[PDB]
Amino acid sequence: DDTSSSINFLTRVTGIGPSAARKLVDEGIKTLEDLRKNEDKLNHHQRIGLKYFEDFEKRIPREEMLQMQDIVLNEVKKLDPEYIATVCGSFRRGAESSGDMDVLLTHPNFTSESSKQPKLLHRVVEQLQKVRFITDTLSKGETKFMGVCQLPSENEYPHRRIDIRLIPKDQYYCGVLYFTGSDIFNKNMRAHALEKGFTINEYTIRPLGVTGVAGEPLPVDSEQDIFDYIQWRYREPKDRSE
Repeated sequence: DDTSSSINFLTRVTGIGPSAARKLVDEGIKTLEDLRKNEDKLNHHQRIGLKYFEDFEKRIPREEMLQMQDIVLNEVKKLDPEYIATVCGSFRRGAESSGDMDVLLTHPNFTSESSKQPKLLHRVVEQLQKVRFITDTLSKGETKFMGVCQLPSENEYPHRRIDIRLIPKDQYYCGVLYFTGSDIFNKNMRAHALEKGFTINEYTIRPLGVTGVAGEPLPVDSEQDIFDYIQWRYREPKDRSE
């Protein structure tokens, strides 16, 4: 229906999922003039999404990502040069434009054994907000932050989505690799490993055993190591299309 048409639209709102879009249509909330008017029935996230509906439909150009990643790397370095920050996504692969920013972050103090340190992530969010790069928050957990940022003007940029994830240092590389993609690439490399007697997921790489259902993480200090384990020439992110 021209109304099903409505759920389609809604769901284009960050924060607004289906079940969630369904109901607002029962409340008779379809256009977003509807929504604007009715902030009271939306959560913080949905509201933020609504707030930058437009801006969020815009794609990010490399030049912008470049600058964005520098603010981010620069600032985290100031807090503690021992922090490792990596901007992933197609961007890392050379992409000419992007849809949002995905920052993977880590620290040697934080390992999968530790597993418990929000301040580690909060400290940086805070610093980014203080710099005024991060302008809003959608949601913010102990290990993941979803928000909005904006390059500063001097005279305007649209608001963009940014995500910061804090991963244990011991799973960081698998993670970066993983979030680096592409999808196919990932698929192709998992396939191979397997052929090599290993199973790789976004956090680990473990040797298989007989019967299959086997494991025990091998240490990884770099992306290179994963490729060594299955003995593949290392592929620079740029050669990661498939």
